[PDB]
Amino acid sequence: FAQFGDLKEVRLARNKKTGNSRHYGFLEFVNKEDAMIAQESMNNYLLMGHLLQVR
Amino acid sequence: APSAKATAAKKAVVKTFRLPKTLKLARAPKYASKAVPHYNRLDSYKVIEQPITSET
Repeated sequence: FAQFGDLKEVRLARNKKTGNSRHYGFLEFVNKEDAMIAQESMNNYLLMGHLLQVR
Repeated sequence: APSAKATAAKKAVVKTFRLPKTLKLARAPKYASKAVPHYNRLDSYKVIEQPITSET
């Protein structure tokens, strides 16, 4: 996501017991326009195993 | 501002004439039209038809 622009904060939801991730997370951009552009460009971008979902 | 870096990332995600001297093949027929060659039309003997014996 840094390719689109500067990223302020990024966090991932991981299980409390095991270190593996929950396959979902959140991140924030320094600009709302960049964030919405990234969401539009990755709204239904296909990825290995499953299509990525961003809102 | 649109953060032109984001625009570039979005673009990357989305994305006198004359008859040219062409090669010409030379004739190579599978067969000769008159394979049997013709003999000399005008040989040395046929060049001279008859002697002239005029007194002049």
